[PDB]
Amino acid sequence: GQLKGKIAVITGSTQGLGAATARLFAERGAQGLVICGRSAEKGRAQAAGLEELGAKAVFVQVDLENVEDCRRIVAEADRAFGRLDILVNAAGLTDRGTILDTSPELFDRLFAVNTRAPFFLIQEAIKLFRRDRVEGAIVNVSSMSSMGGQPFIAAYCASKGALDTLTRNVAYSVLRNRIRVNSLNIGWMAFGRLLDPAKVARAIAFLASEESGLMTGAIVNFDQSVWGAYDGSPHPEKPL
Repeated sequence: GQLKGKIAVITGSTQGLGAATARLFAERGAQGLVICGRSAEKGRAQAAGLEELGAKAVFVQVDLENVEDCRRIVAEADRAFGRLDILVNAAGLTDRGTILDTSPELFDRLFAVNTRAPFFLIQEAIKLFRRDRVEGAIVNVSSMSSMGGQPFIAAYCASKGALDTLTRNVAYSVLRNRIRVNSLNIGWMAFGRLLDPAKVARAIAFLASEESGLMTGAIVNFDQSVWGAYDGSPHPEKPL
């Protein structure tokens, strides 16, 4: 019942968190889902799975580094369903590198998928929300690393900090539109365990649904850790 009648785009949805999210959305009555990713086969398999749960599903084969592919995703929601209600930016790359050895190519892929793709998916979703007078809801999946984070993922952490800033900027800009933009800042996914995507999906659904009311611009930490809290202040064992 919770997402009855709703049309959603969810990225990173051929597997992992995006697929878990799409499955939950269908289980909760989503009318139409646009899913996307690189693998045609996994995409086709997920779409048929979503249909058996009750959602019309469209799969879009994409490379999120390509801004035109980003635009096509949202175009496909309009093509198939004529409207959009929800965008969930759940795709992400987690390529590693330190400040010393990260290549420009690696830096650029991280920003392209983790920051630029959300930017242009958000751009397109808000154009549909405005056209059809929809109180849209956007959920960005960011990271616990977004404040500063770990030396082995320098560029990755920066790409997520950019996303948090963007979440707040966009939320502010569309306040009077009643378009809501919130972030869920997650730990590492599958005591201490890797996070369960099915439970993460539940938090996303909250933020994507009427249950979170007017909430917008929130940065919601989701992890068994707490920014600025510790037993002793963290520091490296060795010089870099």
